[PDB]
Amino acid sequence: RFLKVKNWETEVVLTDTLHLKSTLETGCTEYICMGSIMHPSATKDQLFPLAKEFIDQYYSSIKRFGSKAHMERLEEVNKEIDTTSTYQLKDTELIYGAKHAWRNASRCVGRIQWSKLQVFDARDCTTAHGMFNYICNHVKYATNKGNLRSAITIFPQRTDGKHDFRVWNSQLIRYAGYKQPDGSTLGDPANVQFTEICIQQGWKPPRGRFDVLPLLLQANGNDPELFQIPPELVLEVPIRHPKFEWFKDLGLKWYGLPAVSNMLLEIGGLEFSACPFSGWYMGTEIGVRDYCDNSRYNILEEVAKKMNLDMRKTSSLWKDQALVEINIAVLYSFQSDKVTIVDHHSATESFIKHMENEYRCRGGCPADWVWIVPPMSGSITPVFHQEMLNYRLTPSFEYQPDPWNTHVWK
Amino acid sequence: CPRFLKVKNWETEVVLTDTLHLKSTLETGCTEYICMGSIMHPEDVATKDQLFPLAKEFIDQYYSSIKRFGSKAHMERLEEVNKEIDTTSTYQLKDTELIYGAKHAWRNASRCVGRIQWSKLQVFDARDCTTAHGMFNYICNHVKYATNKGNLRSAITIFPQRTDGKHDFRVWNSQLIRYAGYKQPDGSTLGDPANVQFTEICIQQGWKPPRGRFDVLPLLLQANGNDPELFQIPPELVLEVPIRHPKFEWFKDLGLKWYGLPAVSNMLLEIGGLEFSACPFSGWYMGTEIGVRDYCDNSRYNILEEVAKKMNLDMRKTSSLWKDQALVEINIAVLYSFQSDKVTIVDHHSATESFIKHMENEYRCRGGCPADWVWIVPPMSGSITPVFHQEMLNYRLTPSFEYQPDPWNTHVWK
Ligand code: HEM
Ligand code: HEM
Ligand SMILES: Cc1cc(N)nc(CCc2cc(F)cc(CC[C@@H]3CCCN3C)c2)c1
Ligand SMILES: Cc1cc(N)nc(CCc2cc(F)cc(CC[C@@H]3CCCN3C)c2)c1
Ligand SMILES: C[C@H](O)[C@H](O)[C@H]1CNc2nc(N)[nH]c(=O)c2N1
Ligand SMILES: C[C@H](O)[C@H](O)[C@H]1CNc2nc(N)[nH]c(=O)c2N1
Ligand SMILES: [Zn+2]
Repeated sequence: RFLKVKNWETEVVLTDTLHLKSTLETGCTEYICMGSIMHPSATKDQLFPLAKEFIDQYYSSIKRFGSKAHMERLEEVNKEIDTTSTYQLKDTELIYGAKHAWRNASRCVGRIQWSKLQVFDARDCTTAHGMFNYICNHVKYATNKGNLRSAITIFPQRTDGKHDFRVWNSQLIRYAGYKQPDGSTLGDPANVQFTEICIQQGWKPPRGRFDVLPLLLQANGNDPELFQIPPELVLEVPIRHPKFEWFKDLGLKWYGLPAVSNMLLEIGGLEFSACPFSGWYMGTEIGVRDYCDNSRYNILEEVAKKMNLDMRKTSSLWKDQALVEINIAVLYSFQSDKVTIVDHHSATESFIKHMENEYRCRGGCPADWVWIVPPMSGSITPVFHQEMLNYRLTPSFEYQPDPWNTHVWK
Repeated sequence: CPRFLKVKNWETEVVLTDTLHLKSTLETGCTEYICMGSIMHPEDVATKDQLFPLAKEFIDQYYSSIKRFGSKAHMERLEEVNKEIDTTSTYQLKDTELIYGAKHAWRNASRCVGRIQWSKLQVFDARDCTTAHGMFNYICNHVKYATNKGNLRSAITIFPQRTDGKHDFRVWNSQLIRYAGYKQPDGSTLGDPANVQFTEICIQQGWKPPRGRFDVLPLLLQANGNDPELFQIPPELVLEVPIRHPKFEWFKDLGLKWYGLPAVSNMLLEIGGLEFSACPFSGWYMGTEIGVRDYCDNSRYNILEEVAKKMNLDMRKTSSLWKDQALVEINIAVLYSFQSDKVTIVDHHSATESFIKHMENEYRCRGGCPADWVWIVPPMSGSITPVFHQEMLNYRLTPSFEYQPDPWNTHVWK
C-alpha cells in the first residue's frame, strides 16, 4: 500500500505509490536489511511477459494504451519470440527504454536530467572496429568542447551468451596504474589489473602517472582488440587552486568525461551487455574518491604537508581540512576551463527538486540513500535529511561479471 | 534464509561471514521488494502466552553466556520464571540478568558506533523507586557518576518495568541534559530550536525560564503513571565546555558552549519480554554530534553563516565550498575545547576506526554484528573514514533499545 517519506529538515512528507510496480528483488528481507551491500546476491518462456510488461508501459506513456498500435505490437513481438527466440525493439522503444533505465537508477543523484539523453543506436555493429567508430562519435558528441552532453550508445543485445558485445574497460576514459618493483603504485591503483591485461595484449605503456588507457573492445564474442582514442577527443583539466599557488606544482589533472562502460542495460527482457553512457562529473567523484581514497591516488598526506598542517593526531582534522581544499581546486579548475561540473551542494539540491517532481507526476522515486548522500559534508546537504525508499523498477542498469573471468580466448 | 552471509570491505578487501543474523527477532521494515533502510522510524503489554517464549529465549541466552546451559540452576531458573508468569502475569529479573540484558541491548544497538565499549557499562538498579522525587535522586547520582569531573563513564539507570501500561515510569525529557528553545512572536527562535515543544510543556508545568541561548531544561519525571513533576538539576552537576578555536581568536567571541554528557532518556529497554520504559543511559560524545548536527544543522543553532563571515569566505557561490570549509573549523574548535578542558570526547576518525576493529572482533567471536550504515557513517567526511567502505548487515537482536511514543501524547492526566 501507500508509503510515506519525510524530510526531517523541511518536514515535507511525500506519499509513494510507485513501489507497487516493482518486481525485481532488493536483497533485503523482513529480518535483514542489505542496504549497504554493493552487489547483493533467457528463453521464449521468460521473455514474453517481460516484453509484454515493457510494451504495456511504453504505450501507456504515450497515452495510447490498448490502442490498435499497441495490439499489433504485442502480436508482432509474440510472433518474433516464437520464430527467433528473441525480438528487436523499435527505435522509439529503444530511446524510451534507455531514458527510463536512467530515470529508474536509484543510485544516481543526476536524474533530474533523465529525459535530456542523446541515444545512439549501434545495434547494426558487428566488429570491434565498428564499436571503436561508434565509441569515438559518442565521446566527441558528449564532450562537445567542454559543454558536456549526456549520451548513451547501445550495441547489439545478447543472443546465445557466447556472442556478447562487451566494452572491457569499466569506463571509456581511465588512467593506467602500474605495480612498481619497490612495492608502490604509479598512476591509478584501481586499474592495475586492467592495465596489465592491456600490456599483456600488446599495449606499450608510457609508465606515467596519467596515461589514458586504450579501449579493449569485444564484438560478437570474439577476442577483444586494442584501440587508442585519438587524443584530441580526450578533454583533460589541470587541477589548480584559487588561493594556493603551489597546488599546480602537484602535477594533478583529470579527464572531463565520466563514461560508465561495464554495465548492462535491460529493456523488456532483452540484455544490452555493451551500453556505454556518459554525463558530467559531480566534483566529489574526483576530489574525494579518486584522489583521497587510500586505495586510489591518496594525496591527502601531500596536500596537508604543503598546507603545513599539524598531522600528528587525527583530532586536528587535518584530513578533513585537506579534503575541502582539494575539492575547491577541482571545482575551480573545471569551471575555469569551461568544463561542465556540478558541486555536491547544487547536485543534491537538484535531486530533492527532482524527487518532488517524480512524486507529483509519477507517484514516487526509488532512491538509494547510501549512494545519493555525497562522500563529504553529508548532513549540510539536503539529501542527508531526506528519507528515501529503494526499489527496483525496470528498464534498468545492472551489474554484470567482468569479461576477463568468462571469456574463453582463441 | 541461508546460513552464511558475507560482507566485504571495499578499501581493504577483507571479507567477513555472518551467522548471527539467524537469531534475528523482529522486523527491519524492509521487504524483498522495498528497502526502508533510510526511514528513521520504520497500553497493549505482553500476555502470558507471549511472555513465556520470550523469557525462555532470554534465560537460555543468559545461561549460555555464563557457560551453564542446561545446568541445574538453568532449569530451576526456567522453572521459577514460568511459575511467576503463571501466578503474576510477569516476572522479575535477577540482578545478574538485568546487568547482562542492559549490556547486550547496547551491544545489539545497530545504530551505535561506540559499541566497542559495551561490556564496560555501569548499571544502576533503580527498580525499588516509587516516586518522582526518588527518580530525581537516582538521575542526579547517575549524572554525577557518569560525569566524573570530565573523565566520563558510561552508565544506565533502570527504573521499574511496565506492568499494565497505566503505571509507567517515564523521563519526559528526551535527553537528561538539553538546552531550552523559545519561539519568539516574530518567528525567530532563541536557544535550541529542536527543543521548543518540550520547552513549552515545561513552562506550562510551572518552569520559570530565564530565556537565554543556553538554559538547561529541568527534569520532568513521571513515576508509577502519575502526573510528571519538575526538578532543576543542580548546576554544579552539569559539566559544560566553552567552545574556542586553537587558531581563530575571534571564535570564543561567538559565545558558544555545550554540555559534556550525552544521556538518552526516552528509549525503552526490552529484556526477556519485559519493558523498561524509563532507562536513561549515557556515554560520551563523538565530536560531530555537536560540531556538525547541533551547531550546523539549518534547524538547530545554524552558525555556519556567522562562522563563514568571520573567516572572510566568498559566500556567493556554493562551489567555493564555504560551508564545508567552515564546518571543518567548527569541528576543530569543538574537539580542541573538550580536550583542553579534559572532558572525554572522541573524533570521528578514531571512533570509526575503533568500530571497525570492534565489528571484526564480533564477527570473529560472536558470528556477526548488526550495524546501520546510514547511522554509523559520520555526517561529515564520510568516505575518508573506514566505515564508509564497510558493507554492513542490519538486523534486530534482543535485548534491545527501542523507540516509544512521546509521553505527553499518551498520558492520561490525573
Ligand atoms: C548528467 C550528469 C550526471 C551526474 C552529475 C551523475 C551523478 C552520479 C553520481 C555522483 C553517481 C555515483 C557514482 C559513484 O559514486 O561511483 C551516479 C551513479 C549512477 N549514474 Fe548518474 N550521473 C549523471 C548521469 C547519468 C547518466 C546519463 C546515466 C545513464 C544514462 C546515469 C546512470 C547512473 C547509474 C546506473 C549509476 C549507478 C552506478 C552504479 O551502481 O555503480 N547517470 N551518478
Ligand atoms: C560510550 C561512548 C558512546 C559513543 C561514542 C556513542 C556514539 C553514538 C553515536 C555517535 C550515535 C548516533 C547518535 C545520533 O546521531 O543521534 C549513537 C547512537 C546510539 N547509541 Fe551510542 N554511543 C556511546 C555510548 C552508548 C551507550 C552507553 C549506549 C546504551 C547503553 C548507547 C546506545 C545507543 C543507541 C541505542 C543509539 C541509537 C539512538 C537512536 O536511534 O536515536 N550508546 N551512539
Ligand atoms: C554517467 C555518470 C556520471 C557521473 N557523474 N558519474 C558516473 C560514475 C563515474 C565513474 C567514473 C570512473 F572513472 C570510474 C567509476 C567507477 C566507480 C566505482 C564503481 C563502484 C565503486 N566505485 C565507486 C565511476 C557516471
Ligand atoms: C549514549 C550516547 C552517546 C553519544 N555519543 N551519543 C548519544 C546520542 C546523543 C544525543 C544527544 C542529544 F542531545 C539528542 C539526541 C537525539 C537526536 C535526535 C534523535 C533522532 C534524530 N536526532 C539525531 C541524541 C548517546
Ligand atoms: C533521512 C535519514 O535517515 C536521516 O537524516 C538520518 C541519516 N543518518 C543519521 N545518522 C545519525 N548518526 N544520526 C541521525 O540523526 C541520522 N539521520
Ligand atoms: C559499503 C558501501 O556500500 C560502499 O562503500 C558504498 C557506500 N556509498 C557509496 N556511494 C557512492 N556514491 N559511491 C560508492 O562507491 C559508494 N560506496
Ligand atoms: Zn533494506
